[PDB]
Amino acid sequence: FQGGMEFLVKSVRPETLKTATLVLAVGEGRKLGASAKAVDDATGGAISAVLKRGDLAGKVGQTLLLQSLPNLKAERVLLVGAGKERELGDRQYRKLASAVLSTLKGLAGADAALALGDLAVKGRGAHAKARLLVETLADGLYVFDRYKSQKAEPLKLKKLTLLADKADSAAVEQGSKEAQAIANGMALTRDLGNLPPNVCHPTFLGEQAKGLAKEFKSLKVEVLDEKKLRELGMGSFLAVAQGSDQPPRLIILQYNGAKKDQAPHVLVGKGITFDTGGISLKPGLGMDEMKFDMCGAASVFGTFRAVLELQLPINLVGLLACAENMPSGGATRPGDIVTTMSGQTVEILNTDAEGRLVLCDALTYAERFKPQSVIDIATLTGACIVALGSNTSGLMGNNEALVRQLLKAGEFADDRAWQLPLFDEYQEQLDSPFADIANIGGPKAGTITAGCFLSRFAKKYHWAHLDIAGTAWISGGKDKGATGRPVPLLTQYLLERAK
Amino acid sequence: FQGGMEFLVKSVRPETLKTATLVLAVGEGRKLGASAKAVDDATGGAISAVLKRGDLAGKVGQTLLLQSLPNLKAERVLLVGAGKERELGDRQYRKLASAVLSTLKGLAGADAALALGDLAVKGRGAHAKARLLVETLADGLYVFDRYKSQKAEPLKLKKLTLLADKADSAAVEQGSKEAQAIANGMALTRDLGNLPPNVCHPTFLGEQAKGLAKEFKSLKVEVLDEKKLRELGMGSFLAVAQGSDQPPRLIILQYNGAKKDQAPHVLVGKGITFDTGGISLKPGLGMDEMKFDMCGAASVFGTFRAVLELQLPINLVGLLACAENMPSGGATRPGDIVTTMSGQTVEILNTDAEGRLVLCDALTYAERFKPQSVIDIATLTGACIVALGSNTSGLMGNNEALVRQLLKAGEFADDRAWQLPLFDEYQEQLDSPFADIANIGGPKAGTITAGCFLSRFAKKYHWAHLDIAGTAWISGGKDKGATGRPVPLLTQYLLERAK
Amino acid sequence: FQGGMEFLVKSVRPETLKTATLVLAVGEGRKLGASAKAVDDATGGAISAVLKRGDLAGKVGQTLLLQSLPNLKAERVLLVGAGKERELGDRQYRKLASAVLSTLKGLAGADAALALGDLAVKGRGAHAKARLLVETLADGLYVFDRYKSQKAEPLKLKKLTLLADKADSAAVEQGSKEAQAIANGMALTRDLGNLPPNVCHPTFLGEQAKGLAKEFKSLKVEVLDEKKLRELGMGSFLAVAQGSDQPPRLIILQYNGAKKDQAPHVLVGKGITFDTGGISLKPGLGMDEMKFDMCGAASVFGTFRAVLELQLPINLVGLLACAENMPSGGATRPGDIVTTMSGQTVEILNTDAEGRLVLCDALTYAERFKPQSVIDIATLTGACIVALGSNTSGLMGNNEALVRQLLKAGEFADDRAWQLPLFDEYQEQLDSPFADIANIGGPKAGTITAGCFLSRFAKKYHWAHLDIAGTAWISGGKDKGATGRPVPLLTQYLLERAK
Ligand SMILES: CC(C)C[C@H](NC(=O)[C@@H](O)[C@H](N)Cc1ccccc1)C(=O)O
Ligand SMILES: CC(C)C[C@H](NC(=O)[C@@H](O)[C@H](N)Cc1ccccc1)C(=O)O
Ligand SMILES: CC(C)C[C@H](NC(=O)[C@@H](O)[C@H](N)Cc1ccccc1)C(=O)O
Ligand SMILES: [Mn+2]
Ligand SMILES: [Mn+2]
Ligand SMILES: [Mn+2]
Ligand SMILES: [Mn+2]
Ligand SMILES: [Mn+2]
Ligand SMILES: [Mn+2]
Repeated sequence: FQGGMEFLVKSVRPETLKTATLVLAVGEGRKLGASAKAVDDATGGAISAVLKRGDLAGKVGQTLLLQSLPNLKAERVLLVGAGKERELGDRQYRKLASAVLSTLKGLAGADAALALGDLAVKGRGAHAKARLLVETLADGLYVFDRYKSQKAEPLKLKKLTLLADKADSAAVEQGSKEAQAIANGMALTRDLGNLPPNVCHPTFLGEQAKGLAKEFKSLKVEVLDEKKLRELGMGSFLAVAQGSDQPPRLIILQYNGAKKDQAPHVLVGKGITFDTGGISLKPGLGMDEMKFDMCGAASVFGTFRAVLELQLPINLVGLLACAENMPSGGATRPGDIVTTMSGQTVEILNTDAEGRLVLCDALTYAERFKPQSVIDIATLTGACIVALGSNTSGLMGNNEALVRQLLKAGEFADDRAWQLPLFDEYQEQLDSPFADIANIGGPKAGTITAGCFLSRFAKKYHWAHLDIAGTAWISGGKDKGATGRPVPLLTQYLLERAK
Repeated sequence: FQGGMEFLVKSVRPETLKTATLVLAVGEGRKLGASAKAVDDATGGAISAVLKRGDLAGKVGQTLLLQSLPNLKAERVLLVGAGKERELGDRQYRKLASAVLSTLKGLAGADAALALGDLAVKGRGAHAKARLLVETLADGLYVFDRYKSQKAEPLKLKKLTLLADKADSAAVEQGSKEAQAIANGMALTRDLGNLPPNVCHPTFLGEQAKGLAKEFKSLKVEVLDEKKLRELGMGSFLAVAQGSDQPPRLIILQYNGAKKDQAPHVLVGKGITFDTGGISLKPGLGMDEMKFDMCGAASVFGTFRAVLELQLPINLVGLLACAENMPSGGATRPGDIVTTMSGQTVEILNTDAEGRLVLCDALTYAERFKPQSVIDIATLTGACIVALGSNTSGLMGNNEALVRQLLKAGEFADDRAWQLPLFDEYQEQLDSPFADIANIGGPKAGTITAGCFLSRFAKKYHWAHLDIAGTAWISGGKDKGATGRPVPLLTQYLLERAK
Repeated sequence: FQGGMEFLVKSVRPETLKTATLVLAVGEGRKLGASAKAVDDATGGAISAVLKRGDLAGKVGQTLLLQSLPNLKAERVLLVGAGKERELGDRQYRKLASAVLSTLKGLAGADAALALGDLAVKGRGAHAKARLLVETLADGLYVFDRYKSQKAEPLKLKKLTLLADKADSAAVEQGSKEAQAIANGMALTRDLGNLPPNVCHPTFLGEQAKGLAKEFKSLKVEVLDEKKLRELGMGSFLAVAQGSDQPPRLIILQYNGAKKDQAPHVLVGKGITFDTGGISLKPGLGMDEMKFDMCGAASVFGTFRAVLELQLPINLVGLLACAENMPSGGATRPGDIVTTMSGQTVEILNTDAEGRLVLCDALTYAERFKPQSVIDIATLTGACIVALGSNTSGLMGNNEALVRQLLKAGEFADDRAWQLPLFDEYQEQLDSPFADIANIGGPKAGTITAGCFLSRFAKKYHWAHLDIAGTAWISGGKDKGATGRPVPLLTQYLLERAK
């Protein structure tokens, strides 16, 4: 998705700014903040006169669109309700921004100017509000129509101006710049997740990574095929892949924005391009949504895309463990025992617990980078949706400082996670009479035991695990599709590590 | 269960103490701590001579039983392995204690003396180790054989002596005293949970509370019947009860150990004496375990029993909301709408979400006590077992300080909980087109939305919610039955509030 | 729901009419019909000037709201898109009307004037368009908030004026009058369906019928209790009811608008106020929607309400067979054999096929009225949703002319049905080795065999059967609730019979 929206920050007077649409906030009770009052005064009270008619109650997201008003250079004035509180929460601020965007998308105006600086958002200053506002606007422009014969009508809206006080403009510009890069990374993530699995297979993802290296000269890419995986001894990764006609790929992304002495941060992504379950076959209902089972790997693409645009001074490694999980006459069977890269043997009791089998070999591979943090991202357990639903990612890890850094990043990004414990008592659920580890722990604590399985391959470094099974996509309705989460959390984490 | 084990703390020399069995720890490699070395020296090296034969590797919990040794007044010497580490974890310490207890139960000795003061446990001093050791021993003596025609053979073991240094003896005695009271409360809790539902119905629990008031003059009890519930307007509590022939009971326990000016702590317990699911009937498999669905209420009994024995200087209120959930020609139907005590209307979409319907009316009732904390305890969601398994209780609440106090208490007691978030975004899952609240939130985030439902009745005070669906009992095997959790967490919380 | 919207038909010029909001249609390409052109000319081209800006593409249902325009007496002008075709279909016309209504509901205007006479709708003249438009508007005003503590904000909109040419005004007024009565009947139907089953039980429906007789002196009501049903020998009706604490009711409505020599039309409605399935218990998931299992009976209420308002010259009888289907220690069992009123014995193989057991006794009862048509209406089979979905009712009968009359009525009302065959070959699926009829026919042709069962009680008159299991309510989402169908079909059928 080409994006291309221009976001500008300006400190000019709203009431003399030439624009197709000037956007103003209105509180409940027809109450007017400083910017809206100044525009109203410029029109001679035309805005307060309309509001007195009572059509706009001022609840968050309600709108009233006015045409040409006296003495303004704005062709239209859009009023958006901001509720009755002095301070909006994050959800309300996003809802207001989305309501503005939805109106602007349907207009023929080529630009709009947002005079929303008077809004207050709990716990967020100028930079933090700009981060949320611009990310919501930019990501709200995302369109996936690759396989529609009838394409979307192109938007007339090509430019958005954020009006800010001179004292705040530098922070608003910084927030906008960071949010745009995050949303650009989100768009790549969403594209890859949304692509169907007959197109987006492991080989395709390897070519996508080579494409990203053509676009960004600071990125180096290596794509390893099944011969190299066998050379490296990644027996559990290969066990997942062997049932499919599609070969697996381990994609290595490397970006060196800091000095050679700075240890890298490693992102490990689950790239299961389609998960049938294998011989442990899934039910048919909703199985199409397993095209999103590579969204962990896609979020590594997207985080790299944001970091490469921002040119952050950090050293970053991405490992995308990509395979397709299929039934066949040569597929892995329940009860197979394999030897992982690490040398630990694994009894594969259920071939639908396959993401942890490609991830564990990638976690062993990650040791060579002498990393200062390793984060894996995976659409890993249905149990995580039972535990935390569709709006909060599960988070687990072996280092409290890293876990806290990721939680803090998710809070700032409003792309939240929540820690679940890896108490040693859970580990015995993975005991196998036949191997070093079983790949399932039974019906109890499923998100945790999956994290426990992964932890056995991450003991040599500081590691965390994001289970995005609930947050990586929307299952149904008009908005079915990949979300791009957790690119905002991950990019925020890296922004903080880059300071 | 009458208990009756005598726990004594003494500071005498182990090698001259008259006892049926002297218990000593042995490390891996036949290594001997200070107490064991002193006993060995007293026997002229008889213990190190035996250990040299190699039968006891010294792994945690392994045992070797010796008879009469030279120059000792101990009739027997029990060696128990303590592993290879300088410091045991909590799990290892419990395992060692249980191994000792299992051996002693099978001997004809009338007492045993534990010379285990040399063991180190990570993060635990004398008092904290005594708390864990004595609770494990005392609770390990629990027996439920009420309906067995062949009763357990009575134990010969009637006395346990803990040997401690003079400088540690006061802390060991304090820990022992507190642990015994906790285990006594646990025994009452376990008895009530284990009793079958044709015996332990709401009326029976009301009589149990009157029995507890006869035993403890500091306790006052009121038992409210269905006429009083209707007078109070508890429409959702009554909706759960109406399908059953057994009438409901709201049991009120009050203990005033502090001055009248000290606001009380309120414990609210789910007392569903059997949960068939109602019209939303449960499957038959394992449904017998729903006799444990009153374990939340039973843990309020048990916590009171511990507090009453210890005479803690706190003001404590217990509210046990007791009903039986049955199908019948007059039972509540899916789609019924009722008015709670609070005035909020609830659409009962699923009659198997019944615990929250008796709890919410009890939470409204709790307002009259002007409490400084309100904790409800409930075997509330199967989703909590998916999220946190059988060993960690789910914890939710509306006050961060209270939540942290409960987590800290569970850590100290080794009866741990884990917080799940009540983010406002989850609340919309309870939206009903027909009432103020629906009683279910769907397949996503089931433990959280149950907590969200309860939170709507707890806004007037500091409140937390413990979902013990996984921790309140053991489902199968030789040890099937109620655990008594979370009496240790709750009593520890109150001990800390009483300082 | 009190309704109360005033619908007026006027033939005045739109451009001089005083109104809070004047509504005009705009075609794709900014094309203007006669009324819209006349208003535009009155403003000096202000409307075409705005449209030239391009914000309103003119797709069906899109809107653009203007404030005060030059030389108009309308405070606001609402433009609504009408698409690119010369003629709208029924669905498009409804969508346009709903879009207008949704906008008007959010404005503070006390009235609105619709200048939509220039719209063409395929196959519909002035009267038929008014029927669809006014029914959509009036039914779109329905609100059910009985058990919400926070009530809906009252609408400012209290009056809608339909502008029509003088030559069309009589037909528009007639269509409006009929549509308002249909929507008023729909509102009663929807209220009863939406009421929860602990409130809306058979006794309650009997009192509702007495209430309707207080409002309409032309209506006579008799309510028969279980003693009378037993006297009449309705063994299958009583078999359904016996498991519940709620007694059954047979409600008889009689309206004599024609001469005594005119044979009556009889409407028979399934009034199962809640369907648990009985001993053949339903699964828990979605079972709350069985509060809509009395929507057949509710549609008889609603059709009577429309006929009574219109004072149609017909003789009409309503039979509401009302019971609650519950499990209990006295409930009917699978394998029970009962004797129906007709004397035919029925083997009740499945207690969840209960609607046909109350209907068949009511169909025998209907014989006494010497009817010229008998129509039963029932939320009868899940198979009907498999066959015809949620938008088309299933229709079956023993008389081709009656079936065709009902199909024609559903087409005119845009509340369509579709015939399924009652070929004699299907009848053998109801053979029982033990009784005259089994109450189920197995997994094949479930909607048809239910109709076949009913047909065995309707041989003495011209009879049809509407299976509204899919059309009587909306299952989920924001708009969950009763629809009021098939009141429009039934009232249209009676309007045609009254000519
Ligand atoms: C076999 C089980 C122990 C593990 C299993 N996990 C998987 O199948 C993963 O590979 C799935 N990719 C997890 C998943 C399933 C449905 C929706 C979102 C995410 C699961 O059922 O969660
Ligand atoms: C209907 C659902 C929203 C809620 C439902 N909860 C219940 O049935 C509770 O009343 C049960 N007492 C919860 C439970 C079930 C099995 C094992 C332990 C605990 C559940 O399935 O968890
Ligand atoms: C037992 C079967 C032969 C008949 C059975 N019918 C019923 O249960 C009716 O009483 C139901 N009221 C039919 C129904 C079910 C679900 C949604 C809408 C309507 C059915 O399953 O359709
Ligand atoms: Mn899988
Ligand atoms: Mn998977
Ligand atoms: Mn239940
Ligand atoms: Mn329960
Ligand atoms: Mn049924
Ligand atoms: Mn039914």
